[PDB]
Parts: sequence; structure tokens; C-alpha cells
Amino acid sequence: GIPLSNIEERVKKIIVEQLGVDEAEVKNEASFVDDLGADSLDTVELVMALEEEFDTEIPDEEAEKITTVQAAIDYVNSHQ
Repeated sequence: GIPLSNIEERVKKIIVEQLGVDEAEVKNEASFVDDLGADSLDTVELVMALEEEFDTEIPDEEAEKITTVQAAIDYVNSHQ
């Protein structure tokens, strides 16, 4: 299993490399477009990055449901 301390830095790292802002400002309850104010491109970027880095199974379906930080962090954290 993977410690939440790892996923936290991991997920945040990507979100930072994709957007380019401070991982801190990125709220967990907030979304990628809701608060972040990003576009569909951002969300999709995080999705692929997850199934690429975390090697998780995030298909179109799971990709449509996972469009928020809390949602993403929840999925990965749940799929240890």
C-alpha cells in the first residue's frame, strides 16, 4: 500500500506541473475548474497523468466523474 503522504505530494506535484501554481492554493474540496478556474484541458491532463504515473485505470467513465481535486485524490487514495 501507499501512504497518503506520498499521494498528496504526487497528486499536487502533477497539478503544479500542469497548471504552474502553488500546490497550497489548490484546495482539496475545490475542483480543477470550479475554484482553479481551469478548462477541460486541465482536468483531462490530470486524468491521463494519474493513469500514467499512478498507473490507475481511469477510463472515459471514471474520467468524467473525476473532474475535481477531492474526486481525484479520493480515487487514487482509494486505489492503493
